[PDB]
Amino acid sequence: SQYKVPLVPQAPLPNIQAYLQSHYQVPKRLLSAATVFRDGLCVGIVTSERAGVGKSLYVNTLHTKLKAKLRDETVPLKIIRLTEPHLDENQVLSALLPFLKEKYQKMPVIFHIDISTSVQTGIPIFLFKLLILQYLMDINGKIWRRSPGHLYLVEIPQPLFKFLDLFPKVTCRPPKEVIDMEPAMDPVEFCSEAFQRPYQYLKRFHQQQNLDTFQYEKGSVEGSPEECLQHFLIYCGLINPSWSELRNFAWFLNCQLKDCEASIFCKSAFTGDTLRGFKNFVVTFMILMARDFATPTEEDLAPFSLRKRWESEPHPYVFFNGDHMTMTFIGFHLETNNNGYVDAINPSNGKVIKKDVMTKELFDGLRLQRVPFNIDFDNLPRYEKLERLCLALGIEWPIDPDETYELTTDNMLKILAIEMRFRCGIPVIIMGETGCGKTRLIKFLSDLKRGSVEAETMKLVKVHGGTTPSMIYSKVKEAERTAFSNKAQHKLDTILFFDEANTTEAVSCIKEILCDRTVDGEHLHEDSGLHIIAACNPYRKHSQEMIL
Amino acid sequence: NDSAEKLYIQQIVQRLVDSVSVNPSETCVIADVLSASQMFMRKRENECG
Ligand SMILES: Nc1ncnc2c1ncn2[C@@H]1O[C@H](COP(=O)(O)OP(=O)(O)OP(=O)(O)O)[C@@H](O)[C@H]1O
Ligand SMILES: Nc1ncnc2c1ncn2[C@@H]1O[C@H](COP(=O)(O)OP(=O)(O)O)[C@@H](O)[C@H]1O
Ligand SMILES: [Mg+2]
Repeated sequence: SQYKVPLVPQAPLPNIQAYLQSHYQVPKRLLSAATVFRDGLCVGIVTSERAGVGKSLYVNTLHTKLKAKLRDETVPLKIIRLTEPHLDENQVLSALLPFLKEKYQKMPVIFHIDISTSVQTGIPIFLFKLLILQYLMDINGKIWRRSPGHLYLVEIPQPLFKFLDLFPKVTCRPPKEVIDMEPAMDPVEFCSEAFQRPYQYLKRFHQQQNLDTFQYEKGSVEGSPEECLQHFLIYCGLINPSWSELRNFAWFLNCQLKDCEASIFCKSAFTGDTLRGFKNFVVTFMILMARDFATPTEEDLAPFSLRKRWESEPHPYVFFNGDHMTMTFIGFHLETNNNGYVDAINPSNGKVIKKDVMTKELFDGLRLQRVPFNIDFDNLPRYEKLERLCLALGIEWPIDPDETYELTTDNMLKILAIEMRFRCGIPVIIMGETGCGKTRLIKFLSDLKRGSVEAETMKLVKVHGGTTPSMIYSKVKEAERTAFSNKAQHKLDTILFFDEANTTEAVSCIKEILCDRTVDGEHLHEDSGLHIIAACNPYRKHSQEMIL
Repeated sequence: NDSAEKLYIQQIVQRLVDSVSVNPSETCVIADVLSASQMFMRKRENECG
């Protein structure tokens, strides 16, 4: 204490930032990975206030920018998912050890450190060790050196607000926050059909035109990223979306409009010449349908415990049969309105939502065409409702897998919602208590899907209080192997199930499995055939008398 | 919502007692006393877990 300096030296923030930015400059004629970054900076940190905004897609676009320049690229993209609290340097050290000790990978390689949200007390020491001090050291082992010529990118979600401003930082924002001050599309996604075809129909739906003229000329129509963003923001319902929901909406609309185009209903309207006005009701009901699916919304349990909606809420479900050429209607009823139209209601009460949808000549056409409209599933037998399901799910020649499972209307709304959620591309996560039947529900779905084959389809993965991540990647990898085997030999798709998948610190790795389709940095195969379904316990406090 | 709870408890007791010769009628007694215990659990300010 007697050798104390009562001065506390300090420097301004722009001086430190200019110092680090000037000493991170990779020079010319070095053939580095930094030539695609901000004029050779070689270290970046991408952050945001909220998640789902496009950090990893920015990293991927920088990676493909480095693919484009410097031909015969063959560049690796090393991904190290840091996922545990009380952060360990030996994990990222052992992940980086077998990489740059071969001296044929001294070609420029983009490195991409991914720091998750559950790493509470180990961040600035690791950041200052890697980015400033340029070393990772083991006490009994080797020493890593950060090299001027390998580009590094360290994610962080948002104390740290003061600390993360030192490094050369590139920030990213939701589409609401880049439409007022600044394109915003990923240009390879706008050229993709999944964002083109729903735009191709919503462009003609916004200002009123008849959809009797055929679309999808397989090329991009003359549009802009900003006006497409304007359409997808005004047609989503929620007022502050991330980039996840807006992409979810677009893939959902792609899947339902592909199911509409796969039917002969447009061909029947062409050959009958009095069926039109149908597709306006189609796209309007799919806006309602997508508002039903992908639009949600104690002071520290407020983002968790506050459930905005439950199953005690009307979910009007519509589905298009693939092989067979009719439709179905589950969850809502149609009754005559006094203004000359037909409104939609939910059973057991009176609700007058979604007025003024469509006209009478379409009802004349579908009454002529004999579609199953306005049927209440309280008084149907077992074979009729299983036939309705096998028409709905596309299953041919149904065999009843279990008559002990009593199928109520909630137990078929959940079936339909779950199967289309893993059909179109949304991640499937279940918020439910212990007493609710989810394992039996997904077992019934898997047994109905496999029908009569004795192969293993449903694989339960139990997630307990001491589940390390390594067994989770091992189980997901062996689920991939049995998925390839099952689709190779039986043409059958499997279901991977995570039950009480909320207790571990590896819930970020659980998010890594299905939300982005990448395991341990390796991309999951979209053509493999695999559906990951996870379940979490709800967040609520005990009673105060219980604590007493 | 406990409308189907008496259905679920009766299905479990008829599936897991294996009552091929126990009683044709007392399985309803077992099912609704289990449902009465479940309703007494629900008609209380808290549960255990
Ligand atoms: N600017 C953008 N334009 C188009 N799509 C975008 C954009 N930004 C993100 N996306 C989409 O967002 C989805 C997921 O986003 P991404 O994985 O990049 O989020 P993130 O910021 O890494 O999330 P997290 O913090 O949760 O890990 C992808 O389907 C991607 O196409
Ligand atoms: N349709 C159904 N018919 C009969 N019982 C059901 C049905 N759905 C769920 N159950 C009941 O749910 C219980 C499952 O308990 P639990 O293990 O807590 O389920 P989960 O593993 O889904 O949380 C079983 O006793 C089963 O009888
Ligand atoms: Mg991330």
